[PDB]
Amino acid sequence: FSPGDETYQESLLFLGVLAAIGLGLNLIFLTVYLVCTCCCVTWTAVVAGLLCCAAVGVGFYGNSETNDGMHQLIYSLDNANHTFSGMDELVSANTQRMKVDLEQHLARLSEIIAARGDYIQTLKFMQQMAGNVVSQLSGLPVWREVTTQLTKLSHQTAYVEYYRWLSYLLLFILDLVICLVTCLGLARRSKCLLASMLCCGILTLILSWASLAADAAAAVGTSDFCMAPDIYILNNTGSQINSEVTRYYLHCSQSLISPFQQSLTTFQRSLTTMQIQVGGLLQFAVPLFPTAEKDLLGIQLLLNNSEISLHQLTAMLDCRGLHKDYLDALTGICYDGIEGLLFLGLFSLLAALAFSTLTCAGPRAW
Ligand SMILES: *[C@@H]1O[C@H](CO)[C@@H](O[C@@H]2O[C@H](CO)[C@@H](O[C@@H]3O[C@H](CO)[C@@H](O)[C@H](O)[C@@H]3O)[C@H](O)[C@H]2NC(C)=O)[C@H](O)[C@H]1NC(C)=O
Ligand SMILES: *[C@@H]1O[C@H](CO)[C@@H](O[C@@H]2O[C@H](CO)[C@@H](O[C@@H]3O[C@H](CO)[C@@H](O)[C@H](O)[C@@H]3O)[C@H](O)[C@H]2NC(C)=O)[C@H](O)[C@H]1NC(C)=O
Repeated sequence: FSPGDETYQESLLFLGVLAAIGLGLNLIFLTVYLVCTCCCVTWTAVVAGLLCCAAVGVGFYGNSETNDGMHQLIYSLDNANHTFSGMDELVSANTQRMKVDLEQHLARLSEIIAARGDYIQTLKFMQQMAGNVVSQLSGLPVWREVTTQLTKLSHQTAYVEYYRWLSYLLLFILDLVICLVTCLGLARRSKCLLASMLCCGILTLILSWASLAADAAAAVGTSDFCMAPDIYILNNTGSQINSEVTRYYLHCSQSLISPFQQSLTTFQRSLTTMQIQVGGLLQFAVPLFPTAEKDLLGIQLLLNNSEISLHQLTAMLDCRGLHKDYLDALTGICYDGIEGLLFLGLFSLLAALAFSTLTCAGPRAW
């Protein structure tokens, strides 16, 4: 989690040091074997080579699987970023255009109707429920902070996946090079280089066991964290957003509550009233100047655009797409990363066994 001292971190560290103790017992087993063989057949080497080839292959499969999983997680985060960015742009544009509409309505009324000054009550009415609409739309949840934190998480996971991809392909390359130099030493007469590469192989064994440790730690941590993630997302993020909206988004396979149809109804009725009053101004604009009629027709098309924007908005608030993105992210984390990372754990175990067998076949050369 966030702090550096708790049971979860201690549990993961205990698993890691248990794997390190496994590495230690492996190395002391190697030491006792070497001292026993210094105190006073091709089948095993062939089996070791086949096992190490199978290990590196299954590890490459696991790394590709986790690469694909992280890639689709980043894709889902990108879709969520796009959706919230579109929501934010739509709401900001609607507010900005509404303010512009208020100011231009004030201008066109002062230009013409100020001479008569009889529909001042109507003008005050439009002003008052326009302000009511502004207040009601101010109640929508702004999505700037979630976009910022999700972009930060996307950057972090991109960096982490790039680092892991590079490091583990380095590990695959090193394993292949060790296999090739083993074959070359088997064929060509053993030079001192076969005595030099023994320490390199031992260090690579140590690295493989450390990989097993970190792999098991990450696997258990991620599995436990995404077993019931909803509580974690509520705790870490649900501070400036009320719990009901978060629970709606995280769990809306059915229409649980959806406590926002009142807002859509009030905007729809406000806009219908706006259409009615605009039509009233048109039908009072017959004896007036054509400039008033042109402005009114422009306002009518403007209201049409506002209505279609509101329809796009209410399409975007519906939790189908966001819930689909969440479910895709959840499955791509657990059901993909866990399995790939476990396959990588089997990689580490099999590679450790393979190095053990090669060291078993080490001293017998000379
Ligand atoms: C979603 O991910 C994209 C990553 O491609 C990021 O979008 C950000 O949105 C801004 C606009 O608000 C974009 O600005 C773009 O960059 C040029 C740079 O000169 C700018 O002048 C233009 O206005 C152009 O639209 C840009 O794609 C990006 N901003 C950055 C990278 O600083 C962002 O991570 C996410 N979008 C959000 C959070 O709105
Ligand atoms: C903004 O949208 C409104 C409606 O959404 C439109 O203004 C006028 O709307 C009425 C009612 O929909 C239209 O009357 C109907 O026209 C159809 C055309 O096929 C006709 O079949 C019906 O019997 C009825 O008469 C009216 O035509 C329409 N005004 C214009 C100029 O088309 C219009 O889409 C937008 N208002 C503008 C551009 O001023």
